Amino acid sequence: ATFVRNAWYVAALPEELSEKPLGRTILDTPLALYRQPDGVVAALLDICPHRFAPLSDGILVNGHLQCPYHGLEFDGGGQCVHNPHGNGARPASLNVRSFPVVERDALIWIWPGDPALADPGAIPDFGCRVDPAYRTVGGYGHVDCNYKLLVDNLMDLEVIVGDGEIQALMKIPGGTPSVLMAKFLRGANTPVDAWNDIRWNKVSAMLNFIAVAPEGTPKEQSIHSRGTHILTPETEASCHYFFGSSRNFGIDDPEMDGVLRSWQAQALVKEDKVVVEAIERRRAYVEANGIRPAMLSCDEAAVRVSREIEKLEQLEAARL
Amino acid sequence: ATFVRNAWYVAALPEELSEKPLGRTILDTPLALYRQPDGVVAALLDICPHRFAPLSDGILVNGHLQCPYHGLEFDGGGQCVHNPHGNGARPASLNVRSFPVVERDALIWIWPGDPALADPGAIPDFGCRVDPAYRTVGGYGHVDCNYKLLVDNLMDLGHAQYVHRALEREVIVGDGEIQALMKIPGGTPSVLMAKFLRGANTPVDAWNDIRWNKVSAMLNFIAVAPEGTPKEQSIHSRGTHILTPETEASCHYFFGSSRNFGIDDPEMDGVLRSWQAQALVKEDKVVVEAIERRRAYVEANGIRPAMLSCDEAAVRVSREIEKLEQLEAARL
Amino acid sequence: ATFVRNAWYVAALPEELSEKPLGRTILDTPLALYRQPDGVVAALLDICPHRFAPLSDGILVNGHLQCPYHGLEFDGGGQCVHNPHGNGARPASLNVRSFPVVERDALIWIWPGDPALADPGAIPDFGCRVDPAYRTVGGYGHVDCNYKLLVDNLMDLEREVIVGDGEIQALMKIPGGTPSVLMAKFLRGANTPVDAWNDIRWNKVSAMLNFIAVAPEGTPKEQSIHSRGTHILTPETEASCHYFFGSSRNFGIDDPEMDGVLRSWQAQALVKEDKVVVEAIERRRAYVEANGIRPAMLSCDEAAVRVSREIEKLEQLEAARL
Ligand code: FES
Ligand code: FES
Ligand code: FES
Repeated sequence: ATFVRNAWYVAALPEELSEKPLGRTILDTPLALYRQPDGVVAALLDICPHRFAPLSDGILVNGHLQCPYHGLEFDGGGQCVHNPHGNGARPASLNVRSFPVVERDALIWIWPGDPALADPGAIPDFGCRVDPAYRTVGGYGHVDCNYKLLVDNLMDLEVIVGDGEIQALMKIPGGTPSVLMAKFLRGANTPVDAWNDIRWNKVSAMLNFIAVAPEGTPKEQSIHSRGTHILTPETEASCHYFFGSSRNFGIDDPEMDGVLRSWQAQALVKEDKVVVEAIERRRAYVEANGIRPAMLSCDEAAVRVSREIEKLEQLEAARL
Repeated sequence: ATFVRNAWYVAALPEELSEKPLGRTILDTPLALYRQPDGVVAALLDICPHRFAPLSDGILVNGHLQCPYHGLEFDGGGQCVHNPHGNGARPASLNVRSFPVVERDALIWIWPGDPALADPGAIPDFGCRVDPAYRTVGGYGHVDCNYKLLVDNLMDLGHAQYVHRALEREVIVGDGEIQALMKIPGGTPSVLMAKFLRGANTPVDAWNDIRWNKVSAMLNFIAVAPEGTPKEQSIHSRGTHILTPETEASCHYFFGSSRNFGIDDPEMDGVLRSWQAQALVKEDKVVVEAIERRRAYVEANGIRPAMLSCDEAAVRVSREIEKLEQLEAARL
Repeated sequence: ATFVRNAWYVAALPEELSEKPLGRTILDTPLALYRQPDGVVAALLDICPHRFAPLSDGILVNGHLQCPYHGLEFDGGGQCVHNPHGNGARPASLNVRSFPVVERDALIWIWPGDPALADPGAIPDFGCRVDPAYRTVGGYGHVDCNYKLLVDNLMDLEREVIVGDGEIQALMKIPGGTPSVLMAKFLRGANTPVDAWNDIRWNKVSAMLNFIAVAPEGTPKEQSIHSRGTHILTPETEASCHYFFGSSRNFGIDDPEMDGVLRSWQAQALVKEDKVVVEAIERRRAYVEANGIRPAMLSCDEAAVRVSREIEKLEQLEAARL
C-alpha cells in the first residue's frame, strides 16, 4: 500500500486503553497499545524481537509489558528491561520498535513514520473535545473500506484552501423547507440561520460544525455541535473510524448521550456504512475497466482534500 | 477471467424482479435488475457513475431508479434523467451502462458482452415455458463451482435429475447447438420413471434427450410412451436447465420443468420446484464444489481428465465452448 | 510452497482410519486415506482420474474405493478395478496415484515425494507407542501456522544438545532444583527429595519425542516415573499444519481417571494457549518478511536453531534438484 507515515493518526480513544494491552493495526503496522501504571500510553510494535509473538497478548509486570511467549519485558520506549534467561543479558537486538504517542484532546495520537521527525505541533486542533463548555460523547467503528472513501463521505453535504487544512463552509438562510434539525429545533422559535461547516486536517482528521441561531447572530453564539470524524488506515482496503460529538446545548441530558453514542446515529448509518463497504467491493471492477468517477458541483471540497492526500502519498513515496 | 461474453445468458426469473432492484453478478459484472412502472425490465451496471455506489440499493422515484447515495436518477436505458445538485446539469458522463435485456419464455435474458452483436433473434427457444399446453414450474440455485462443471454434469450419459429416476444414442452437432439423444425401447433397468409411471400400464418406450445452446443453456426431454407412439404425443417433461457464470469459480443455476402430465397437480408442483429433486442433488453439489477446490492442484501439476465412453456429448459441448473462448481472447 | 517431499510424515492416527475414507491434505497434496477389509491402510490422491471428484467422499465396494461421482473403483495401488461405463474397459489412464504408506508404532506414515526413494527403514522409532509397558493416549490438532513454528515451540547433566545424522536431542536434568522438580501429575509417586528430567528428540523434518520424568534422589533415568510424549508435525499448506500429539507413560497404566487428565493434553503438547502464539506469529509473517526483521536468538534457542537450519538445508536440497 501507499500510506502517509510521517503524520499523526488516532490509534485509539483513551477509554479503550488500560493495563491490558489492545492490539490494533495502524497503516499495516501491528501495534500493542497500553497505558502504563503511571498513566502514560505506550505503542510498541506488536512483534516481539525474539520470535515475533504478539506483545498485545501479554500483561504488565512491574509496569513492563511482558511478552506472553517467553517473558522478555519492555518499557514504553521499547527497551528490553528484563531477560529471564541465561546471563539475563539485554543486547540492543532485544529492543522492540517504539512509536511516538501524544494524548491530546481525548485522543491517542501516534506517529508511524520516522520517530525523530514526530512534531507535536502538527497534531490537529480538537480542543472542544476537552472543553468544559461542550458535552463530548462518541465511540469507535471498524470499516471495510479504504479510508479515503470515508474522507469523501465526510467532506460531502465556499471552500477555503490552506496549508495542510481545508475548510468547506455552507451558510443556509432558511433552507429547502426549514433549516432546523430536530435537536436544534427546540432551542428557540424566532427565524434562524444555520451553518454546516467541516474542516479537514492533514491526512485524514476532520471536524464539522452544525449550528442554528436566531436571525443573524454570531456563528459562535449559536446552538451547535462539533463533530469529530477521524479516520486511520488499517489496511489498504480497511480503516478505523473515530467519531464524536461535542454539543453545547442540553449538556446534562443523559438521554441525548444515548443516541449520540450510537454508531448509526452520530457517524454513518447502516445504509451509509453499507455504501462505503459496497463501493470498496466494486473497486476491482472499476479499476479493471477504465472507469473514472464523474464529478458534480457538490464535490469541490472532497476533490481538493483528495488531491492533498494524493500529493502527500506521492511525496512520501518519492522518499523511498 | 475467462468468460464467453458475446452470448445471451439468463440473469433472473421474472418472479424475482419487481420495482425493488435485485443485485446480481453475471460474468463478473454487477447488475441491478429491476422492473419499470410499465413492467418492462431494465438491466443497469450496479455502479453509479458518480462515486460508484450500488444502484441496486435504491428505489424508484417517479418510476426512475434513484441512487441511494446522492440521489441521481436513471431511466431504463441508463440515461441520467435527474441531477438534484448545482445547476442540475446532466452531461453524458452521468450515464450508467445499460445491458441488452429481453424478457422471453418467462426468462430474463441479458447480453453481457459487445452490445453491437446483441441480436434478440439468437436467444435460444424455450417456448414451452409459455406454452399453455404445458405446466411450467422451477426456481433458482447458487453453486460454488465453475459453471462448466455443471454443464458437464447435465450433458452426461443418460443422467437425469432425482425426480426422473428409472434407436439408441446419437450426438448431433451444429453451429452453437448440440443435441444428445437416447431412445430406450422397453429397457432393462426401468423404462417408466417414478413420476411418470401413473400414465397407462402396458409396456413402453422411453426417451432422455438434451439440447445445448451456445454457452450453458440446456433443455432436456424426459419422455415415456406406450408401444411405439409419436415422440411428441408422449407423456413427457421439458426440463429448463440454464447456467450463468457468476465469478470464475461460481455460478447461478436456473432450473425448470415443463410437463404435459398432471397439469393441475400442486403436489407435483412442489417437488418440481425442489432444487435437490429437479436440479442438483446435495451429493452432487458436494462433488462439483469439491472439484472446483481441486482446480488449483490439477492445474499446477499437469493433470488432464481421462475421458470415458459416457462423455461424448459433454466433451463436444466443452470443445465448442472452448472455441468461443478463443474467438474472444483473440479479438483483444 | 517449499516442502521436504522425500521424507516420511504422519498422515493420521490409526483410529482416524476405517472403511470410511478420510480426506486430509499433506504438503499441498489432497489424500484419501482408508483401511481395506484386511486392515491394510491405503493412501490415494484425492482426485479421481475421470473428472477430479473427491474419492474421499466415496465408500468402499468390496474393499475398493468407489468414486462418488461416476463410480470408478480403485484398489490400494491406485489401479482402476471397475468401470461401469460402456465396454467396462479400464485403460491405465484411469489409474490414480497411490502413495507409500506404512502403519507402524500406532502411527500412519506416508511418503509424499518420489516413490523410488521411499525406504521404510527411515521411519523414526516410536516403539513406546506400542510397548505393553506403556499406556498411550493422544489425539490430533489442526493449527494455522507454518509447521516450523510448532517445531520451534517444541524444541524450546544440565541442558545439553546432542547432534546426530538427521537427529537432534535437547536434554535437561534438573538435579533437585531450586524452583520445583515436582510436577503436579507426577508428585503422587515417591516423596523424599526428587530429580526431574525434560529431554526432547527431533527426527528429520518434524517428528519429535520428549521425555518428562520425575524420580526420587538419584535413581536411574530409565527407572524413573516418566512419559514419552509424541509430538509430530506434518505440513498441510504453506501456513497450516497437522499436529499429532500423544503420551506414552509408565505409571498408572490401568487408571482410566489418569487417561482423562492426559487427554486434556493442553499441558504437554500445549494446544490452546500454544495454538494462539503460533497462529499469531504466522499472521505477522507478512510484516516481518516485508521489512528486514530477523529473530533475535537467546541462550534457550540452541536446540531450536539447529533443528530450524537442518529443516532449511533439506528444503534447499529439493529446490536444488528441480
Ligand atoms: S520469544 Fe517473545 S519473548 Fe522470548
Ligand atoms: S454515487 Fe453519488 S449519486 Fe449515486
Ligand atoms: S469423476 Fe470419479 S468417476 Fe467420474
